[PDB]
Amino acid sequence: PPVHPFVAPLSYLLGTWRGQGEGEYPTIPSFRYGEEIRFSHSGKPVIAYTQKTWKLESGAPMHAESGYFRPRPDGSIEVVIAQSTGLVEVQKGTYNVDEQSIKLKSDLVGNASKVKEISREFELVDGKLSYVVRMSTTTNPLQPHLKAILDKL
Amino acid sequence: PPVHPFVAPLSYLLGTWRGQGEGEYPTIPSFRYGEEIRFSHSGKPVIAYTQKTWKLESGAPMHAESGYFRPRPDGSIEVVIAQSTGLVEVQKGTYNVDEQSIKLKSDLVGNASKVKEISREFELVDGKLSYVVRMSTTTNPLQPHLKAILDKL
Repeated sequence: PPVHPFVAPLSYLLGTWRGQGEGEYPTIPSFRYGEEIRFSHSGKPVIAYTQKTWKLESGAPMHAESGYFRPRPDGSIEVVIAQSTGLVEVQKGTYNVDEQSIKLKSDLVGNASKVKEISREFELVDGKLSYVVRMSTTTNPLQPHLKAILDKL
Repeated sequence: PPVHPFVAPLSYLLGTWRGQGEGEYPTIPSFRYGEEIRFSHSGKPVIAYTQKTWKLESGAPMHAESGYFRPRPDGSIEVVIAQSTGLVEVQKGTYNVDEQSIKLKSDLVGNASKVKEISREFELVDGKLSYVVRMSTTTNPLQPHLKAILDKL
């Protein structure tokens, strides 16, 4: 099916991406991971998102998540994500065409023991997909948690 | 990877399923749809769930959803789902081995304009996967909304 007019401004996402990232937070020791993401569509004003991570040396599976990106022509966007760990997120924010960036903050984080808010920011940088994920808890204010850079396959 | 011991009691789900269903509710006219579901795993205590629906005559895409099933040896289970329409659900309940059934009710429905609670019940019937989805709103109590039967491919 053809790309929906609401999806067209984000068409640069469509395809499969692979790279690596790093995680850290006050309570845990820092770690590295591999990551793969696929963005796809079926002609609706929605982009399907699927993701997995693994251990670098062995390729041993770690986590996975999936969901849907819903952009609108005013530059607003909502994103819904379910994670393999048992969490859900409702993310809202904006995308910027000239910068090829997407900036999101959580309206809701569901079924979490400690996590309060999550922010997710994407940017296309020299054709590579970069992101930063920040997270808060009741006692730790919103701060860096994950960052990764992926090449388009 | 081998099937995790927490996933083994639900191994009957693993694979791809295709069939059809019917939807209805006080406010909307009744309708029919085709449906496909895949359940898969990566050796963790988690089953990945992906689903799509279409119009029967043409195969024209309608909706999609995805998420994760997390069963535990005491017979409890939690399920997280993100939908293409922009909703999320946290589902909790129980599974029964002798009946090959799973019964879930929502802890949370996120980003919904009208929906308050959702229940989802699965049963394997002569090797076919059946479900019923019930839904409530502020003014409509929990009641039938979707039902489908799918054959294992």
